[PDB]
Amino acid sequence: NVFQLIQTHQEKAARLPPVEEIRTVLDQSTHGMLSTFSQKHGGYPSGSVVDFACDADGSPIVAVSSWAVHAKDLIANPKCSLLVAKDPEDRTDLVITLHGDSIPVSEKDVTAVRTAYLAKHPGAFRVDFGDFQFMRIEPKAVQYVSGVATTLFGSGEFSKEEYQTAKVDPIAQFSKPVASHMNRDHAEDTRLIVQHSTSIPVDSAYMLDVDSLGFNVKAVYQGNTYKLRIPFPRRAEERKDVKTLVVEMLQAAKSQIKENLYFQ
Amino acid sequence: NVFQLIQTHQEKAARLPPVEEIRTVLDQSTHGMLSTFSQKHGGYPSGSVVDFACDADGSPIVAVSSWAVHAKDLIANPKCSLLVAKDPEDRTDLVITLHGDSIPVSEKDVTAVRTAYLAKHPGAFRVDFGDFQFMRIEPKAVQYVSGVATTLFGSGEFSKEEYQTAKVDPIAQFSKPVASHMNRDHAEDTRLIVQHSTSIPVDSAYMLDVDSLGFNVKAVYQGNTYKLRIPFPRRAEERKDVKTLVVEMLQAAKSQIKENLYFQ
Ligand code: NI
Ligand code: NI
Ligand code: NI
Ligand code: NI
Repeated sequence: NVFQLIQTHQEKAARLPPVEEIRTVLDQSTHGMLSTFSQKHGGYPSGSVVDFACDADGSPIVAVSSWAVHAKDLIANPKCSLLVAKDPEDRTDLVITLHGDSIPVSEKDVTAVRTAYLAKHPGAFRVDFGDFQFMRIEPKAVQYVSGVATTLFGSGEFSKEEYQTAKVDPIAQFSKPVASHMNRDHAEDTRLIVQHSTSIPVDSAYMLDVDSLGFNVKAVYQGNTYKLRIPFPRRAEERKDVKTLVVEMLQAAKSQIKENLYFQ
Repeated sequence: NVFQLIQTHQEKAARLPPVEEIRTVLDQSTHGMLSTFSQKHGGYPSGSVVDFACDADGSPIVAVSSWAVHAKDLIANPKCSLLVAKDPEDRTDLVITLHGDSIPVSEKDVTAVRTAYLAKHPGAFRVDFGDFQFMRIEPKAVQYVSGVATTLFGSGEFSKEEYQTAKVDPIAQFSKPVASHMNRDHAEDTRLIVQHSTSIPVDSAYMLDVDSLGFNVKAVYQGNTYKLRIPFPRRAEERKDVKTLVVEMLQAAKSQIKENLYFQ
């Protein structure tokens, strides 16, 4: 395993600041693991898998059925936690915990909240949203742990005010269409860019997520899978800048290969 | 989507009884989401991702660090829940919740428990297991919900005694080597078997898990991904019977294709 050899470079690779990384990942996430605690449940705290959509302040909105085992606890027992694992398998990868208080969405805000929720679960309400109670989890504390995004600096916490005032990275929303496209039509271009960036001649590089400062890949080299941070040459300021920076990176990789051949 | 068309057949497909399915899935699982509750944490219940290994009675053994944010709660606050999602993404797939009480593993049992834990996380103790406290989660209740394995009958619960007296399916332990092999060397054979079994001419079928009564696939047909239950012609009684039954299924698929061609 040669990840240990580029540990230092990977540590230095341009990334969002932690609070913006946590704000962005939560904003882009659609499901997580809710921990609740109710009277009438033997004194056992409970876990459930829930869908949610962050509102503009980063408060998860959950559509809670009174029939949903454990998740129904939110109705009446406001204190909860929501756990979001950027990649559920990878135990070195970023895990975010939000402690907060579930607040019913007031009649006035239902339409505005229902709209916002559908802009992350397109294909809900297929029967009826009248079968559910919209709850907003107002955060009290946001904690994270990581061995991939960062190990030494891979733990931290934020107040409600720090989290709420953090900006969602405006490029991150284009992750699935950009990655989709690269991985379908340009997989060998991602491979060449990753080799140039990291100096590991990877078998393959599958693009995972993008932000204004670069993109993350899952790469394979000699049997082993590596999560790698691939920084852009400079910050992307608009959606169009992502293609420009990817092409520039590919041209720089190809230039390096040609010059090396000139020098034998 | 043509899954709705084979709903009835898929409901009837031979499967383990629910308590044996839950006992087996938990026995074969290596990580889950722990819900804990501590004093000195604002009255917020907390979630964490933990590794575990079920003991022979099906009690999850967890190696708990006093430094692990939230999971350290187990040390001192025995009442917890462990959530295991057979496939974390798929919100129709089986989700198991165990409510139980964390009990420290006595000095006497440490070696016997440490051994048992390593037989599910081979490559722990790489530094030291002296850095951790082994806790056993004694179950009080085991609950499940499913939309794949079963929807109408896709919810239930078991007592400690019902869960503990259930048998782990003895073929399930061979899931990863059998699936590995089929998916690497015999993927088109899995495809043909799935088409014969379900009458959907699937693009591909990736074998997921096996038990004494059959195997589960993730299949693709015209853009859409389907989880399908593929029952054996009869129960497998030993590891060797799995290859025999798979070959028999492939021969039956090929015979059906030939006879159809004889009849034009
Ligand atoms: Ni319960
Ligand atoms: Ni293109
Ligand atoms: Ni906390
Ligand atoms: Ni073979």
